[PDB]
Amino acid sequence: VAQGGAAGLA
Amino acid sequence: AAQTNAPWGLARISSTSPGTSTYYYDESAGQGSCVYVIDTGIEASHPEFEGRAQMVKTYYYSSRDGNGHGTHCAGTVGSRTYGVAKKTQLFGVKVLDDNGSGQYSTIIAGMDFVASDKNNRNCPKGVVASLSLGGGYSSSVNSAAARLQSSGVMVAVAAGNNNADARNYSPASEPSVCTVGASDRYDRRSSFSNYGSVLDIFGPGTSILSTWIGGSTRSISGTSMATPHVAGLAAYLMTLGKTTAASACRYIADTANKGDLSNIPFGTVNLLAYNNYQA
Ligand SMILES: [Ca+2]
Ligand SMILES: [Ca+2]
Repeated sequence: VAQGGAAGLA
Repeated sequence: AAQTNAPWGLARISSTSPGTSTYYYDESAGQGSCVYVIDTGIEASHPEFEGRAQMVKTYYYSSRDGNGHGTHCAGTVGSRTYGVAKKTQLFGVKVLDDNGSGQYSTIIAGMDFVASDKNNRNCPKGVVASLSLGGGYSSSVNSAAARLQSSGVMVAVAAGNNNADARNYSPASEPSVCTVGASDRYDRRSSFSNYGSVLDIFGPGTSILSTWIGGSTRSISGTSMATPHVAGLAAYLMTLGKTTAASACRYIADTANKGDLSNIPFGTVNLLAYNNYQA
């Protein structure tokens, strides 16, 4: 997903 | 062409072994392709983009990245120092707010917006979509990414930062997009990276240095720093003429470095994106 740099899709 | 002293994952993308520091790539550098980064937004004014980045849509009052996250991702794709595709064209679609969250309906809408927007955008070499986003399993979210892939867009999506099977996570589990897991400096799957038979490829996702808001830079980890690496590899590969939106994921896996990764669960591919450029 979002905020500050990180990642997702889960 | 050779970028000396390149961030680790760039060099890792042009090498067969770990511990290298130079990034090797064709000087065409993804010119003529366009990458839509769906997210928090993109700081288009970042000099690392050189007038090649651009806000194309918001679902909010502001079309700016007030998080940073989108900018970081868009920089691994195409910034000049941190980017895989150093001359590609970058388009911003703000479906995530400044905290870095968004509802499903708005991120489905943003996927559907690109489907149509790309027809009136000058991208002669092809169009890619990078989705460093995701959440619980959703059949509408998987459907939307399937349509986007189906419209002729190479769709790369994050596996999920849960260290569990990516099958229970929304765009991730869509079998038709290119689902990206993360790896570290030492050729191990990143500890937080999801796995599962749904993944197609792994990219560098740990301690990934890129652009940040405020004309600056920042280093962060996640399946989200891994996605844009394979997103920029596609645009670069598509601009080389080697593959196209429809065949791209298959071609990247078929040419990946195989069996190099450790800590890979059984049933998960052991493939790491590779640009195949020896000098
Ligand atoms: Ca797939
Ligand atoms: Ca590689």
